[PDB]
Amino acid sequence: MFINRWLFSTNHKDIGTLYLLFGAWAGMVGTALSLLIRAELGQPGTLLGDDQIYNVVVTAHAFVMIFFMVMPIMIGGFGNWLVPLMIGAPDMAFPRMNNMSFWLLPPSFLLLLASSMVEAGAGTGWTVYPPLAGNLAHAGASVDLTIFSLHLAGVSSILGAINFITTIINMKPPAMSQYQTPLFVWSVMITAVLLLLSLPVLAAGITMLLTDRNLNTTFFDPAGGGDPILYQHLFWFFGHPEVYILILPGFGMISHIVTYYSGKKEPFGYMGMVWAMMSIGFLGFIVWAHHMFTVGMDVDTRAYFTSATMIIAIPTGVKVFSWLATLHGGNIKWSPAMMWALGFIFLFTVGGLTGIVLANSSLDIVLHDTYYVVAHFHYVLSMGAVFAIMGGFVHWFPLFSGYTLNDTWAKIHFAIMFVGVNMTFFPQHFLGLSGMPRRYSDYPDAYTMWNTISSMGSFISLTAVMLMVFIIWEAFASKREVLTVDLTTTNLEWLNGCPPPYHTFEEPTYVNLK
Amino acid sequence: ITAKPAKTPTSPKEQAIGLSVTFLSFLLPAGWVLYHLDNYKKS
Amino acid sequence: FENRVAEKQKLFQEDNGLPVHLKGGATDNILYRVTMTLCLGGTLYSLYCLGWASFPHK
Amino acid sequence: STALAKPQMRGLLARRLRFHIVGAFMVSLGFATFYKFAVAEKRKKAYADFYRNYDSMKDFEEMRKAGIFQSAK
Amino acid sequence: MAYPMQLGFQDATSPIMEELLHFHDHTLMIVFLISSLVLYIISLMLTTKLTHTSTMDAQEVETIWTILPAIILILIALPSLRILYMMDEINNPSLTVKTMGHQWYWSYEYTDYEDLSFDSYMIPTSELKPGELRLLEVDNRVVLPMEMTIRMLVSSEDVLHSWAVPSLGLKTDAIPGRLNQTTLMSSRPGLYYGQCSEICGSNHSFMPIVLELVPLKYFEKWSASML
Amino acid sequence: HYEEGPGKNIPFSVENKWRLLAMMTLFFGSGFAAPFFIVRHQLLKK
Amino acid sequence: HETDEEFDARWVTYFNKPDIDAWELRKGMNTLVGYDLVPEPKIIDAALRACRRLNDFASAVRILEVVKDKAGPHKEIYPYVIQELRPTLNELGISTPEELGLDKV
Amino acid sequence: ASAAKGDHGGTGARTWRFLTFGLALPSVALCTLNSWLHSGHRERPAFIPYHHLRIRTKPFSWGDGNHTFFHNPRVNPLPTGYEK
Amino acid sequence: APDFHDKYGNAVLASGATFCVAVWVYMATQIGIEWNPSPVGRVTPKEWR
Amino acid sequence: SVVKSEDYALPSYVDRRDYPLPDVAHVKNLSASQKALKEKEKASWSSLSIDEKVELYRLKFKESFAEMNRSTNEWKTVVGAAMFFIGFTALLLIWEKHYVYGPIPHTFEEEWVAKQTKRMLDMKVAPIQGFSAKWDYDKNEWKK
Ligand SMILES: CCCCCCCCCCCCCCCCCC(=O)OCC(COC(=O)CCCCCCCCCCCCCCCCC)OC(=O)CCCCCCCCCCCCCCCCC
Ligand code: HEA
Ligand code: HEA
Ligand SMILES: CCCCC/C=C\C/C=C\C/C=C\C/C=C\CCCC(=O)O[C@H](COC(=O)CCCCCCCCCCCCCCCCC)COP(=O)(O)OCCN
Ligand SMILES: CCCCCC/C=C\CCCCCCCCCC(=O)O[C@H](COC(=O)CCCCCCCCCCCCCCC)COP(=O)(O)OC[C@@H](O)CO
Ligand SMILES: CCCCCCCCCCO[C@@H]1O[C@H](CO)[C@@H](O[C@H]2O[C@H](CO)[C@@H](O)[C@H](O)[C@H]2O)[C@H](O)[C@H]1O
Ligand SMILES: C[C@H](CCC(=O)O)[C@H]1CC[C@H]2[C@@H]3[C@H](O)C[C@@H]4C[C@H](O)CC[C@]4(C)[C@H]3C[C@H](O)[C@]12C
Ligand SMILES: C[C@H](CCC(=O)O)[C@H]1CC[C@H]2[C@@H]3[C@H](O)C[C@@H]4C[C@H](O)CC[C@]4(C)[C@H]3C[C@H](O)[C@]12C
Ligand code: CUA
Ligand SMILES: [O-][O-]
Ligand SMILES: [Cu+2]
Ligand SMILES: [Mg+2]
Ligand code: NA
Repeated sequence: MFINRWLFSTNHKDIGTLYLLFGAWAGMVGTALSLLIRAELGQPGTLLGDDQIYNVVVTAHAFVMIFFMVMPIMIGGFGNWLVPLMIGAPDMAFPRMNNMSFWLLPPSFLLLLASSMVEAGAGTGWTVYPPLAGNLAHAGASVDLTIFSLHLAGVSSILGAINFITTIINMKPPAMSQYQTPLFVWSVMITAVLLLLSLPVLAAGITMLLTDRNLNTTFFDPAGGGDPILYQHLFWFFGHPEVYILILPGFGMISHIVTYYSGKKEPFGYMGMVWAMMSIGFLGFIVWAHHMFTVGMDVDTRAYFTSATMIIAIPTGVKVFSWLATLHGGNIKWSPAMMWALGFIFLFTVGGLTGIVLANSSLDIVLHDTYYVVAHFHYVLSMGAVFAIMGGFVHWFPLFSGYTLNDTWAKIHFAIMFVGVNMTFFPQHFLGLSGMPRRYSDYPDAYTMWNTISSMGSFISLTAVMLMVFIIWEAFASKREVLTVDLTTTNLEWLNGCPPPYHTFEEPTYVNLK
Repeated sequence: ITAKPAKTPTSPKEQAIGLSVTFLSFLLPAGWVLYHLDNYKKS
Repeated sequence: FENRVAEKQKLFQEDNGLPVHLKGGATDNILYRVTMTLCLGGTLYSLYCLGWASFPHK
Repeated sequence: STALAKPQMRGLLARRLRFHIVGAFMVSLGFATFYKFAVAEKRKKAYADFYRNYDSMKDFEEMRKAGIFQSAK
Repeated sequence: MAYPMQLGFQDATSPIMEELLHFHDHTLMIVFLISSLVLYIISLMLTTKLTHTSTMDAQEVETIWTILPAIILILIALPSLRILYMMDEINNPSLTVKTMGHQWYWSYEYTDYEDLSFDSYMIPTSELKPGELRLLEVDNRVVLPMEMTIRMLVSSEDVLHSWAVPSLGLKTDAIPGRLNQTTLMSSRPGLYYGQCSEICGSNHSFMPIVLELVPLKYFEKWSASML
Repeated sequence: HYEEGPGKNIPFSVENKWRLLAMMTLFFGSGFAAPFFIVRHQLLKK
Repeated sequence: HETDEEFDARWVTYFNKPDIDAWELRKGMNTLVGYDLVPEPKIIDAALRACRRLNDFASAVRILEVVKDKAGPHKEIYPYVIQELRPTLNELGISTPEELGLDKV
Repeated sequence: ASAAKGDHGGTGARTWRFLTFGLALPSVALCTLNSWLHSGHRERPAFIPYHHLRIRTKPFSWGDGNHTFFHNPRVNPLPTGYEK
Repeated sequence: APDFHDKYGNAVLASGATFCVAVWVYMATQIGIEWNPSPVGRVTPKEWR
Repeated sequence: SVVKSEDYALPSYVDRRDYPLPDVAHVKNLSASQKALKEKEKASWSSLSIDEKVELYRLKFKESFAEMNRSTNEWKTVVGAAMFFIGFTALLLIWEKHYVYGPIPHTFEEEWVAKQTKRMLDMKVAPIQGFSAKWDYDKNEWKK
């Protein structure tokens, strides 16, 4: 029965639980890598070794945080748990294929582990650009294992996307239109469309790198008439959509959290929120070359990409102001999830704004490949995606588990993490403006003070991660079983109790048309 | 949210144990490796 | 050929509690065990190969 | 002393919002002015002042005398 | 070069770098303003016992928060693109220099008349002369004439690199099989520092760029001295 | 059918909070420790 | 978009329905306090009299509480409302929250 | 392609109105901005009496026979060059 | 009835703030951390050539 | 009185300032005395004693508005505990500095830095604002 239940699952809740466990474990791996980065940089000189071992750490840090922590938690975990419940569906459309999307991830992770253990690792950046990633500058199996790791993660997410789109279009109550589904469901559906379209291009690109490395193709090798920049286009055609994939489920959870703890039955401006997510998803496909403003493209192309990138601020700003307008007039419950969501709104805004700085191709010449970029994306990832994850985890942990957290402990955890991430990343703006490059194991002496402070911040965030593990333990250790929650009339996922039975909605909801 | 009282309440002493054990489980292995870095960069 | 679908319908709807991947009878169990043994053995073997490839050799 | 008069009872939240959004505008305005004098104009003046009478040959000769150059001892 | 506790850009050494400084000041004002407005409005939403929980109509307010950001974006893009097109302008240089990235150092070629070339390696920390800068000096600097429009051509003979000099506003990727062009004009003599800006393997952190800007007559004496 | 309810819908047991603490400590600890030991492995390898 | 007068009259009529039931009393009050207003004394009067017809003294006190709560920091509203309601409070025998000590932790 | 948008459930009037106001007309607005922004006359080039241009094998059936139908004196030279 | 925060919150706040400041000041000033502050107004320039 | 887990499908009691009249009474099962009070309530409320009025209120509601809106001392626990853990982090940093980090490079030594600083002034590093701007080249001192 244990093997049938946990290895042969066809149940959306159990598969969601597997994803949350997997992503939590991955988050520890990714945290350890981030501390190794910041230990290397925490004083001038060399701690570990040269840039090879250092950038194997950096490369792994990124792949783990993006592919094994954020996407499994948001899409595999919250998505599987919540989407069927929020539409009254009895499971996902392809409940058995869903289980394969999960079980492809431990093999994917194993391949990433193997890449770092064989030879000298893949010290390429998570972008894996040739020729550094090719078979002369990275001879041996490491980069190929990294490519295969991405292939399996890609197949996992493509099949998961097919499952989520089909479920969300086909398995709503017959009276419920698309404009009566909750914003988190919208956010997953749009994320899934972005995955469906972008991951096959990445797959094409890394397959060409594989064949350049092993079958004597020359897609990216000038000696055969190839072009390293073609790889960059193919990678970023996926890689910009990918960052909207990382944030969109977060936006959907933030909408639910802000609505709930404002005591509101609904988010402000529902159709505007749907419009904004669809707009961001669409614009996210036509801006990729803002990752390439120093490669030598023609000036009119740089002007187009500057302009198209900045217009994404418009729909994003509609969401930010609509969250504020959802708070407006609320009976505010200062829960720990609400604290995560408020921190999200402000810190995501700061990071989005430094993204708009970077969108200007002229200024990006000086800022590209510096820590200003690192500061931008850790505000949206370490203080946006992660805050949405933490807010959703503390909000929905009682649903998934049946047990309550200690709210005071969760508030302490939020406070520590807030200090730690801001101490880590805010000084990195100064390091970037003043010219410290990315992917360096050591820096000119002038950069010491802010690197020192940034590394001290990373230890504070480590203390938060450790505290989080204790808090989850304390909840399972004490076994305070949920009785009721507020606002079930507008939060259907709670209405089958905590945790919901293995099978829910065996008798579907009744919704009439009138 | 409302909830039943804890079935198996976790006293402050019990919490100090779980917290210490949790923190040690992160700190000691990494500590051991980092303490021995120089011992590695010569072998 | 003649249409023998009704006889397969009777077989696969028999109330014997078997999951669909085993409901065809003893052949299903053989094929399943072959498959799982190859997967789990090959996976163990792949781990051995990692250990071999993780240190300098040849 | 006698009867209490009817206070405003409707739209209290909207009134609060309007007052403070206008207030926020005023502060934004003010701040734009501070920043353009303390930062942007300061920087423009600093570069314009530096170069207004800058003597690049004299600067070079000073660096040359201090021994900073490989190519010009 | 950067100095301890620096918050902003290195002082501008070229006219284009000064334009970027003023453009950054303009854009950072907007970033600070919007950031602080969002922070303020959050606090405003959270500090009243007054409530309004029934359905709110959104149409009117969404005009304002699409049109106002649209105008702000235009006010950023206009000077942004002005500077972009300025950088691209025909500048008619008096000198072309090539640099080739390598693992892990730069070589330079001055082949307008004489066929001069040389390699430029980081000075190891153990060989620094007293008062010289850790990770930044090189043995052979890029000698160049000040106050002159110079064409720099950038490529690589192995993996990607990127040739950068922050105080001149310069960063041009060094890509094998490709010859990328940028223009360099220093308003001042002196020594101007930069570092490899595309991950390129073991010693990415340790292949700096040093320009040495000198008057034309001194540049000519230096080139003449290489025959 | 499977067991349902709090502490029953999970692949690990919460029947004993100290057994649980050991499990969770092995679980999160092993993930946090793995990068340190891989780095050690690479530094020792050569 | 009705005038204030038409809004108020609709709500007075609502609570004045002689056979209003308990569900309707609760629905009416819980809906009304979602708006950006403190309800007019004439509305509160009708709601308190519905409480009388439903033999529900406790909800009458609760309604006085939420009227004060809806004023937020605008401390003049509740004493004015209580002033306007005192004839009704006397007629029906409704003690205020403060009289019942229910305004103290 | 699936484009990057998302809806259906039912393609209906509401969805197509959503597309009209949320995608189609904003795109027209953007292109209107882009265009009326790159307007402003170009320098008319030197006149060169190329024999493959300003063709006249028969007089036009209007005007003086020698002006094209939407002749713009600023930018359309006659066979002998720019007028007036 | 008084809760944990009524009974202990004052002590937690005082002891926590005290420990925090003391340990960070010690870390910042007593263990040889190189902060590399600006030489402006600090360093006397010394001949190098 | 006692809420049970098998009851999530039933209306429940809530103390929420924007839901003043909850779906059920706080007290569902009345004693003989309590049922008597509810009978008295059908007569004039003027005949109700204060204590009886409070008891009718406490049958219907759990907490009053003043009670449900009370401030707490929780922020003291949260802020002090967070500072405790941030202080604990500095212990880790002390440990790291003691057992992990070796000496920093010789370019941070006071004499190196004095020489380096002069050479930076001699090459007029950041002479408009950032660095050499702050040196008085006539008086040979930092601009006061
Ligand atoms: C929670 C705390 C954790 C601890 C970690 C820190 C957290 C950050 C809070 C710190 C809150 C600080 C608020 C404004 C900081 C600006 C500092 C500055 O002087 O900036 C200088 C500029 C470049 O300037 C220059 O070219 C020359 C500078 C010097 C001018 C001449 C004066 C000479 C003396 C200098 C004195 C210093 C002036 C400072 C003046 C200071 C005025 C405010 O750098 C930059 O662009 C860096 C910023 C890039 C983009 C971030 C903007 C969004 C922030 C708005 C809300 C804060 C979010 C923080 C995120 C968190 C906020 C809640
Ligand atoms: C969750 C992840 C995430 C998100 C959501 C974003 C969002 C954005 N990013 Fe970012 N980005 C990354 C993760 C993310 N990014 C990563 C990982 C990289 C590095 C890749 C690598 O090289 O490894 C990167 C790199 C990157 C670059 C390349 C820089 C370089 O390498 O030189 C650029 C350039 O344009 C950019 C821009 C933006 C912009 C304009 C947005 C916008 O979507 C932000 C929009 C939001 C706002 C503007 C805030 C809210 C708006 C308002 C309050 C309205 C009012 C505002 C205005 C009027 C401006 N990003
Ligand atoms: C989601 C993505 C993500 C996240 C969260 C982080 C988090 C962190 N990152 Fe990372 N980082 C990247 C993605 C991310 N990073 C990427 C893409 C790069 C560029 C790679 C390249 O150059 O190729 C990068 C690069 C990068 C660099 C630059 C390296 C260089 O240029 O040399 C640095 C340096 O300080 C850094 C540090 C950190 C630190 C200190 C954290 C910390 O804030 C981490 C703290 C811990 C957490 C945030 C918790 C994580 C765990 C969970 C959320 C699970 C919780 C469990 C449950 C809910 C059950 N990162
Ligand atoms: C949207 C704005 C424009 C809308 C369309 C405007 C006019 C359309 C009229 C009909 C178009 C059909 C083709 C006619 C051929 C030429 C017209 C081409 C379009 C046009 O209007 O061309 C103009 C010339 O018109 C000229 O010669 C003379 C134009 C008038 C003469 C028409 C002659 C009759 C054509 C015969 C039609 C035969 C059809 C047979 C169909 C049989 C199908 C079974 C171009 O002006 P220009 O000054 O040269 O250059 C601009 C310089 N600034
Ligand atoms: C470098 C080498 C990399 C190698 C990576 C290899 C990784 C994968 C190993 C794949 C093993 C596949 C085994 C067969 C999978 C069949 C899935 C399938 O057919 O799934 C179906 C749904 O997908 C549907 O239809 C939609 C159509 C079916 C999709 C089947 C796709 C197989 C995956 C191939 C990879 C695709 C990547 C595409 C883009 C490049 C059925 O869904 P179930 O939930 O099962 O049942 C639902 C029940 O109601 C049916 O009675
Ligand atoms: C980036 C994340 C890491 C954060 C820092 C971790 C915080 C410190 C944790 C303590 O770790 C322990 O420290 C001891 C030193 O205090 C080590 O003992 C070592 O040192 C002792 C004395 O010098 C000897 O008794 C031991 O045998 C010898 O192994 C021991 O191995 C290590 O587990
Ligand atoms: C970047 C991509 C080329 C990728 C490649 O080198 O493989 C090219 C192909 C088509 C190009 C676009 C088309 O030429 C159309 C537009 C032309 C404008 O001058 C710039 C924007 C413009 C939208 C171009 C941007 C960019 O250069 C595109 C998108
Ligand atoms: C028409 C559509 C759906 C309306 C509905 O059926 O409920 C709505 C939803 C969001 C609306 C858009 C958003 O509110 C954002 C923009 C706001 C501007 O005031 C008009 C254009 C603007 C782009 C809007 C056009 C249109 O009214 C949209 C697209
Ligand atoms: Cu060369 Cu980095
Ligand atoms: O990618 O932003
Ligand atoms: Cu991007
Ligand atoms: Mg680059
Ligand atoms: Na280092």
